[PDB]
Amino acid sequence: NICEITEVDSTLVERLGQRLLPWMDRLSQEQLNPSIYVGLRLSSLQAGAKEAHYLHSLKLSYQQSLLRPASNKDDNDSEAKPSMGQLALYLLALRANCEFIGGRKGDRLVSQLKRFLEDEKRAIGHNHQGHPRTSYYQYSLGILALCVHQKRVHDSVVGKLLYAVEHKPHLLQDHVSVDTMAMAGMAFSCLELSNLNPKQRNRINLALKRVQEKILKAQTPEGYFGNVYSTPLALQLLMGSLRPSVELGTACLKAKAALQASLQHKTFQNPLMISQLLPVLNQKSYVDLISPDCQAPRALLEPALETPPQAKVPKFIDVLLKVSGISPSYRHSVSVPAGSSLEDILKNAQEHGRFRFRTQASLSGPFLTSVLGRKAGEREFWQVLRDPDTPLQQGIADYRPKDGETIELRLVGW
Ligand code: B12
Ligand SMILES: [Cl-]
Repeated sequence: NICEITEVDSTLVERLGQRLLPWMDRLSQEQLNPSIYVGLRLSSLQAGAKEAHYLHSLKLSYQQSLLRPASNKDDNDSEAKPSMGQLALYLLALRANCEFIGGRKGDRLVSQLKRFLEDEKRAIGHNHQGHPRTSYYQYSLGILALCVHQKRVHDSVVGKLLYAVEHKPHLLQDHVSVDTMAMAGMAFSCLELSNLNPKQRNRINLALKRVQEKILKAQTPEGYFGNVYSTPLALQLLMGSLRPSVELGTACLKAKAALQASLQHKTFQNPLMISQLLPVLNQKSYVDLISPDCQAPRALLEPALETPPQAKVPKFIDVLLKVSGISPSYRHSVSVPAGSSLEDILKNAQEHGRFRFRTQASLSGPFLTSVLGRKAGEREFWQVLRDPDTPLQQGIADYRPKDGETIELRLVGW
């Protein structure tokens, strides 16, 4: 397929996999990541005996956290439960090991996911006013995860996603847009291939064409679909063909070229990003989880085991931190070694000054939730920008500021 990546340098692929490798040893509840496991299984690489151990740890964690103790011992909280979107990714990890969800525990998890989607459908409502409590991204992911296990949702559930894709100047905010379209597209694709909602067949077919149209519309002059980090998900979808056009073929050539050029510059550091990219580089997508091949050999991944000693005096950078959207504005000047993350900078400011911040765990790493005591509310988030007004494309743990940058933390409501 013209949208498939064929010409990748194997040593670049190995380098990407090597970044995932140490995560295979990070087995705590808040570090376990079903997306990383899926990513490796659909790649051309393997982390040996570490993989099965990782999946056993996922099985233990998700099952014990999400299932039972009915009369919960004086708390109603303490454990750090995975979310329902995270449960969907867990269902994808099972498929990646060529398993179907089964037994009583399995049926219980399936019910919890179906209930999540039903609660989301009702939050949307009558089709008009109402957003999901989470996102259309997670809604799409839930449908897809049930679908690859051959579990059906009601026509009305699929209907809310179809409507969201269909109706006018579209619902989707710019940040989520390409990624959500790609994930919606993959759900539709699974539903079409599996014939789970036959009464919606034609509507699903048309929505698939519409998703492709919107993704192409979002191609940047560089050739990314949306941005570099949404390009792997979009290519996961577009490799699934359907409607081959010359416009699509041309778009895909530009996108693969842009993605390849970006890989030459160590662009992908975030494990979750790598996990979405590795399948594309092996001509696979989440839709392949309908009938996975666990018999196909993968190349063994070994660590670097070297680590570069300069024995030097490092270059320093001067950065200005700024906080806006709260009543008294805050600014902080720090000088740090070149290569320090924004997270390091925030920790430095908290240590050597009156800055304070809090994060919560996510599959993408530390998510910024509070700044100077102000926790982000219900439909609010702490947006991270390079001044002026340019939202960053990496989170706090991965963004490495350059000399003389002013970074802004802005409480916004989207
Ligand atoms: C929906 C979404 C959001 C929502 C999430 C809130 C909501 N109502 O759900 C909002 C709008 C708040 C958001 C914010 C941001 N996002 Co966002 N987001 C997504 C999206 C579309 C889906 C995430 C999801 O639900 N995944 C599934 C569930 C099961 O996973 P999860 O880990 O449990 O989900 C949580 C995290 O993803 C977290 N989150 C969302 N975005 C980001 C980004 C980072 C870096 C981290 C650590 C966490 C995080 O919110 C989710 C819980 O609500 C992804 C797309 C993708 N390809 O993954 C982008 C994506 C993860 N976001 C991205 C970015 C860059 C950001 C921001 C840094 C943008 C900015 N400059 O402020 C901020 C985060 C800043 C912060 N406060 O730490 C990038 C990350 C790229 C990279 N190199 O890692 C992605 C890949 C999109 C893209 N193509 O650029 N995001
Ligand atoms: Cl990254």
